[PDB]
This record gives sequence, structure tokens and C-alpha cells, in this order.
Amino acid sequence: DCTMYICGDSTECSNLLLQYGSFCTQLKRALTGIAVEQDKNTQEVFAQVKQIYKTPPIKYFGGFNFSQILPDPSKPSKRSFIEDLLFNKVTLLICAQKFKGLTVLPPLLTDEMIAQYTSALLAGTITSGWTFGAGAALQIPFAMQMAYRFNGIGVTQNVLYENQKLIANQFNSAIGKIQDSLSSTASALGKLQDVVNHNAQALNTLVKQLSSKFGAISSVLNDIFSRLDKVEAEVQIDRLITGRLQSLQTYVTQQLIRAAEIRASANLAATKMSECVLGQSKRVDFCGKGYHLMSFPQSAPHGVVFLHVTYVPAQEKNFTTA
Amino acid sequence: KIQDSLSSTASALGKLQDVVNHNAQALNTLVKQLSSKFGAISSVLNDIFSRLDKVEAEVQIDRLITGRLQSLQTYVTQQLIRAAEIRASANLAATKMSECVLGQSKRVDFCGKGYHLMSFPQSAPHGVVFLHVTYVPAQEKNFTTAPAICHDGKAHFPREGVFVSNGTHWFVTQRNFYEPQIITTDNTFVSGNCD
Amino acid sequence: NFNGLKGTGVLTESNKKFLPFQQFGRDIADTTDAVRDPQTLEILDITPCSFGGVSVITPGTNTSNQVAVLYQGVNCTEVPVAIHADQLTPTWRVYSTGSNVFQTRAGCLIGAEYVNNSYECDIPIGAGICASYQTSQSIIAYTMSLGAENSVAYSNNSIAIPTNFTISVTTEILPVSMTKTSV
Ligand SMILES: *[C@@H]1O[C@H](CO)[C@@H](O[C@@H]2O[C@H](CO)[C@@H](O[C@@H]3O[C@H](CO)[C@@H](O)[C@H](O)[C@@H]3O)[C@H](O)[C@H]2NC(C)=O)[C@H](O)[C@H]1NC(C)=O
Ligand SMILES: *[C@@H]1O[C@H](CO)[C@@H](O[C@@H]2O[C@H](CO)[C@@H](O)[C@H](O)[C@H]2NC(C)=O)[C@H](O)[C@H]1NC(C)=O
Ligand SMILES: *[C@@H]1O[C@H](CO)[C@@H](O[C@@H]2O[C@H](CO)[C@@H](O)[C@H](O)[C@H]2NC(C)=O)[C@H](O)[C@H]1NC(C)=O
Ligand SMILES: *[C@@H]1O[C@H](CO)[C@@H](O[C@@H]2O[C@H](CO)[C@@H](O)[C@H](O)[C@H]2NC(C)=O)[C@H](O)[C@H]1NC(C)=O
Ligand SMILES: *[C@@H]1O[C@H](CO)[C@@H](O)[C@H](O)[C@H]1NC(C)=O
Ligand SMILES: *[C@@H]1O[C@H](CO)[C@@H](O)[C@H](O)[C@H]1NC(C)=O
Ligand SMILES: *[C@@H]1O[C@H](CO)[C@@H](O)[C@H](O)[C@H]1NC(C)=O
Ligand SMILES: *[C@@H]1O[C@H](CO)[C@@H](O)[C@H](O)[C@H]1NC(C)=O
Repeated sequence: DCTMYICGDSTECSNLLLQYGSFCTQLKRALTGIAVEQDKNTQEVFAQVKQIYKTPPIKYFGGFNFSQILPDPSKPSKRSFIEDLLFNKVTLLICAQKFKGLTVLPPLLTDEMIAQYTSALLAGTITSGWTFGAGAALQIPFAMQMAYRFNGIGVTQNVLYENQKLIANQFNSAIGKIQDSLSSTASALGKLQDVVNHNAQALNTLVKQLSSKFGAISSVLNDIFSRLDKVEAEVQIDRLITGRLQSLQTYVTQQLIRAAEIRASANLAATKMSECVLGQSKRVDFCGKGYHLMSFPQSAPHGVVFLHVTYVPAQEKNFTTA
Repeated sequence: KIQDSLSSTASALGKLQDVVNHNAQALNTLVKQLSSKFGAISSVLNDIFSRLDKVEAEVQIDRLITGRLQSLQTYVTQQLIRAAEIRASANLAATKMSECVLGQSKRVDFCGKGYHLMSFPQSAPHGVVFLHVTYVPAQEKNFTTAPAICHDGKAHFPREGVFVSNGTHWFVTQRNFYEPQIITTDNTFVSGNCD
Repeated sequence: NFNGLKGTGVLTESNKKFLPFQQFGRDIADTTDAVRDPQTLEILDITPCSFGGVSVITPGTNTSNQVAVLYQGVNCTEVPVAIHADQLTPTWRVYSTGSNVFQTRAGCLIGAEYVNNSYECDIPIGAGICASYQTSQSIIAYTMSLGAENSVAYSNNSIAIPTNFTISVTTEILPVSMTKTSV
């Protein structure tokens, strides 16, 4: 809010600020573009499907175990057990000192509502394979859908059935270690931590910034009139209104730069989830190191987290070829 | 149908409309910007010369030179930002032309919704418009399937396709189209036993 | 004007343990917010009067002109207190307590009646609320419906196979350049 932040609560504020023209209404038209865009980014990443599929009550997926990513009925929020660690590891009176017209609008999509979108992607990629993203959903057994994935790698399907028991145990043991790995080290979520820390720090520098005098005899507009002649008191406040307005310009230009990087990183996520999730990817080292098999999405505060599943060859032997 | 779709609603070309709106809008706020006095006596330039003595009119004229000079930098900085998003969107358009048009794309949900076939480009003011042609499966009928088959004490697996049953006896068919075929050694291969 | 310092706000007593010398409380804001009155020997804590940003929900002007007003981050029972002469910059205090006020996380909007079914979003509000102009006519607020609910029957020995197909043509628009300007 330009009027309140600059020199608000002064009858001589608005009229003197009025003659400067259309400055703060120029800035106001730039911080609403950022506000609108930040709601569109979430609409392209999570909202790529319409029918909200639901998982069957029975959970016998050919020996596989998916209890650590499916929605949890116990918690009131439809959040899986992996997401619980993610929410607790992001630490989102400093909010009350924003009386200077620096508000924080709420996001359009509530946290408990994005979880429904994520739960639809999972329930559509384990009962319908990958066809639900490119037409009508088609059910298929999971022990047979995997054989399609192995075919794409270049390994014939006759090896999956003969090793179904070993692969099932091997996959279940792999998903368990992800839960402990995230909690053990706090640097895993450093990508999300600085997104909210940088923004919060920028606000603090702006509020603390107005205490400067900028060459004026005093740093407060209220008391600068009772000690100096009103004939030229306009001169000192002019040195003050310009300096206060100029710093507001700097903060806006910073947000324009940051929003460009986020939009670049939003489209990259919107591309990974359209290929690594709704299909199989042949792009090497795009959906995780090794040959790609399938991916599952998980939500997080201001971001998304993937769990790529990859196939990596084990020990080998020398041979003579012709 | 696509000819009527464009002519039905006028909101289709919104992305190519605000490109010319934003640049035309930033010019107007630039012309009106010089009307502000910037704390000086008057916005008119030459009159302040003939009204005030040259000894201190420099002070008045300086606070107006800086006021207009700062206005230009804000406009230029805006142009650099806007030129950044347009260039970041022309590379995407160039990539689409090299992949979707000149060839067939295996990247799911990149050159349309569905399985990609082939595309056509069309020109437009300050932009381009594509016409993705895709293949969408129609209605479906369920069946009963088995992973393999064992006839001479040895498991058999399909070459391409999956075994389906209609109730009486089994068949092999493609994944994306129901064209049942009689089970045959040419369509299968043998590996191991069936225990 | 306590202690010869001008300002504006409401006054409340605070329990901060002012030492026998210190007279003013201060924080990062660096704008006076607590005064020790020279009239008596108590502690006064100053906070700025209640304020907010006014947002107006309006349908098409030719369609109608009835509007619903939203105040961000204020208690819904606080806005009736604002109805006085020469207390608000606006004088349209008639909407302060009018139709059924519906409370949301981003404040409470007035002039809109809250249905409890769902539709598609027409005008976004915040925290999963949208408003539109539906049928004799009024502005309604609901909760977004993500999509039509669906269920897929999963069994371990059944497969679904298409028996037909269809061909569709989908359009797409991309900007490529802009005007060249010289100054
Ligand atoms: C499941 O699919 C099989 C394979 O098509 C069906 O078996 C075949 O069904 C057709 C249609 O009834 C039979 O053709 C007719 O057979 C009679 C027999 O007298 C003949 O007189 C007719 O001129 C005509 O050719 C075909 O013989 C039969 N094949 C075999 C090996 O039995 C089967 O009916 C399908 N089951 C269901 C429930 O749809
Ligand atoms: C999938 O994995 C989970 C995680 O271990 C299994 O849940 C365990 O169930 C046993 C059986 O009583 C409990 O003793 C463990 O405490 C459970 N784990 C946790 C973390 O609470 C679950 O049983 C597995 N699914 C299947 C079908 O076995
Ligand atoms: C057998 O395979 C090994 C690799 O597994 C080949 O390399 C030998 O093993 C390691 C890996 O390089 C080296 O430290 C040895 O010195 C290698 N052996 C030799 C003789 O160089 C090995 O060459 C293969 N053997 C043959 C006969 O081809
Ligand atoms: C597959 O679907 C197409 C339409 O998408 C069907 O073609 C229609 O068939 C009916 C048969 O009575 C005709 O009256 C229509 O004119 C056809 N439409 C078109 C566009 O040609 C086709 O019949 C379906 N396949 C099968 C085997 O029924
Ligand atoms: C009023 O505006 C609407 C769009 O907001 C338009 O559809 C309608 O034709 C307009 N009516 C007029 C200009 O009479
Ligand atoms: C208003 O404040 C009361 C305090 O008891 C609280 O219970 C209520 O939820 C608040 N309502 C709004 C709309 O802020
Ligand atoms: C929904 O609203 C109608 C009136 O608009 C009311 O009769 C009904 O009881 C409500 N249902 C709820 C609150 O579950
Ligand atoms: C399918 O699941 C049911 C329920 O667990 C089980 O009784 C049946 O044996 C299973 N059949 C196959 C082929 O997996």
C-alpha cells in the first residue's frame, strides 16, 4: 500500500504525494501480476487431470507394498506418511509488525486440497498404468503393467515373472530407507528452505529501511514540522519522500527477478510430471540416474517432490565376442 | 470445427493480445510521467527560466532533470524484463517446430493431448499457432487375462501383445486395438517350465 | 501528544516491566508505539487503529452493478463498529452490516449469499472460495469442485482393451516477439 507506507497518517502526505503523479500506481500494477502468476503455477503442475480416481479398498498389488505413499485415513488431512516428515521439516510476532501496508495474501489452493490432486495421480498410475493421461483410463493388473515397463528398457518380460518375488522385496526395502534418509539430514530440503527465507528477509530490510533520514533534519515526518518553518519544510520532506519511494522501487525490481527464476523452475517441474509420471522417459538422466521405470509425486510446502524408480545393472563378467 | 472454435469465442487469442497491450500501456504511463512537477515550481521547462534568476534556477531545474531521468531507467529496466520472458518463449516455440512438425514426438503430452501424429504451423501477428493432430482411444470392453501359458510343460510368453480371454478360449491381440488372433508359436516364445 | 510526541492510535495498558527510568517501549518498527503518560504512573501501549484493504467483486458492468466487498484479515464482527460519521474515508457504510456475511480465512465478504453445493470457479477469492452471478439474480459464493468423482475397478486378472478410436485436432498459441522501440 503506497499511501500508508510512504508517509501515511498525515493530511499533508497525500496532497504532496499526489503531485508526484502515477508512481505508486505503477508499482501497484507490478505486484498484482506476481500475485496472479503465483496462483497459475500451481494450476499447471498439479491440475493436469480432471477425474478424481480413488484407490480400491484392497491393497494386494502383486506383492508390492504402497502403504508409505497412499493417503492416511488416521490423520484428518489426506496426507501420506512421507508428506508428514516434509511438512514438519519446513519452519514457515514478526507477522504482526506489518501495519505499514505490507500484507500477505493467501494462496488460492488450500493445503488440504492440493493433497487431493496428488492422491488422484497415484491412484491413476497404479490401477490404470499410464493410459489415463492420454485418453480414457484402462485398468490393468500391476504385476503385468510392470512387464510393459521392463519391455521398454530392453529386457524381455520373461525375467520379471521369474523374479517377481525378489523384485517385490527389493522395492519394499528401498522405499523404507527414503523415510529415514530425509529426516537424518536437514540439508535435503535446502531447496525449499531458502525460497521462504529469502522473501522473509527482503521484507525485514524494507521495514527497517524507513528509519533513515536521507539528509532530512529528522527521520519522522510528524515532528519535522513543529521545529522548522513551514515555508521551506517542503524541501526537507522532498528529500524524504523521494528516498522512501526510491527504496520501494528497489524491492519491486528484486521480486521481478526472483519470479522469473521460479517460473523457469515451475515449468521444469510441470514437464517432469507430464513425462516421468504419466509415461516412461527415454531421456537419459532426466527422471533419475539409471534406466527409468516409473515415478510417484508427493506434495510439500511451496514445491513438489518426486520418487523416481530406476533400474541399475549389478555385477558382470568378461566375455569373448565375435 | 477448429475454424468455428476460433470464431466462436474471442478469448482464444488472449496470449497474443496482452503482448501488444503491455508495451502500448507502458508508453502511456511514460508520456503522462513528465506532467509531474517533481517538487519544482512548474512542469513547464522554458518558463521557469524566464521567471527565476539564473543564479538559483539551476537548483530548481536540477530537481526536474533528475525526476525525468529516473523515469526513463524504470521504463528501460521493464523492457529488459519483458524481453527476457519473450525470448524464453521463442526458444520453446522453436523447439516445438523442430520436433512436433519436422518429426514424430515420443515425449508424452508435449505436442498435444494423446498420441502424437503430425502437426501444421500457421502464422499470426507477433506469434505462431500450431494444429496438433492426435490419436485418442475410443470405448473399451474388458476381458480376462493371464500372464503366460503352459502347453507342453513349458511357459509361453507373447512376442508383442497380451493374452485375452472371452470365456471359451484364449487369444492374443495388440495393446491399443482389439484384433484377436489365434494363439500360435509365431506369436510366442518359450522360456523355462511352468511351475 | 504524550511526552511531547505527536501521533495517532488507540491506547491500552501493557504489562511490560518498565524500569524506574525507561519511559518508552520500542521494537524493530522504530515508530513510537508505547508511552509513559506524565499524567499518572502507568504504562500505555499504542497500536494503530484497525485498517485493511478494500476489494470489490463485480460482475460485468452491462450485466449488473451489484457488488460484493471483501476486507482482508479482519474479524467479521469488527466491521459493524466502523459505521460512524467522519470515522471512515468511505461513506458507503451501508454494506458494513447488510446481507448474510460469510466468514473466510481472508476476512469476511458482504453482499454475497453462501451456497453449500459446488461449481467451477468463476471469480477467485482465496482459500478455496469463488463467486459468480447466478439466478431473481444475486452473487453467490461456494467452494471449488476439482472435478467429477470417478472410480476404476481394479482386479488382478482383468484388462480393458479399446475397440475403436477417434482423431482430434488441438490448437495452441505461442508469442514470438514484440515491438521495437527507440527513445
Ligand atoms: C469366444 O470366442 C470364440 C472364438 O470366436 C467363440 O467360439 C466361436 O464362436 C463362433 C460364433 O458362435 C462359432 O462360429 C459358428 O459356429 C457354429 C457351430 O455350429 C457354426 O454352425 C456357425 O456357422 C459359425 O461358424 C465358432 O465355431 C466358435 N469356435 C469354436 C472353436 O467354438 C466363442 O463362442 C466366444 N464365446 C463367447 C461367450 O462369446
Ligand atoms: C507395508 O509396510 C508397512 C511398514 O512397515 C507395514 O506396516 C507394518 O506392519 C507390521 C505388522 O504388524 C507392524 O508390526 C509394523 O509396525 C508396521 N510398520 C509401521 C511403520 O508401522 C505393512 O504391513 C506393509 N504392508 C503389508 C501388506 O505387509
Ligand atoms: C575378466 O574380466 C575382468 C573385469 O572384470 C577383466 O579385467 C581384469 O580385472 C580387473 C578389472 O580391470 C583388473 O584389475 C585385472 O587386472 C584385469 N585382468 C587382466 C588380465 O588385465 C579381465 O581382463 C577379464 N579377463 C579376460 C581374460 O578377458
Ligand atoms: C467407431 O467409431 C466410429 C465413430 O467414431 C463409428 O463410425 C460411425 O458408424 C456409424 C454406424 O452406424 C455411422 O452411422 C456413423 O456415420 C459413423 N461415423 C463416422 C464419423 O464415420 C464406427 O462405426 C465405430 N466402429 C464400430 C466397429 O462400430
Ligand atoms: C456489456 O459487456 C459484456 C461483457 O462484459 C458484453 O458481452 C456485452 O455485449 C456488453 N453490452 C453492451 C456493450 O451493451
Ligand atoms: C473473530 O474473533 C473471535 C475471537 O473469539 C474468533 O473466535 C473468530 O473466529 C473471529 N472471526 C473472524 C472472522 O476473524
Ligand atoms: C445447505 O444449505 C441449505 C440452504 O442453502 C440448507 O437447507 C442445508 O441444510 C445446508 N446443508 C448443510 C449445511 O449440510
Ligand atoms: C486376486 O486377488 C484375490 C483377493 O486377494 C485373491 O483371492 C486371488 O487369488 C488373486 N488372484 C490372482 C491371480 O492374483
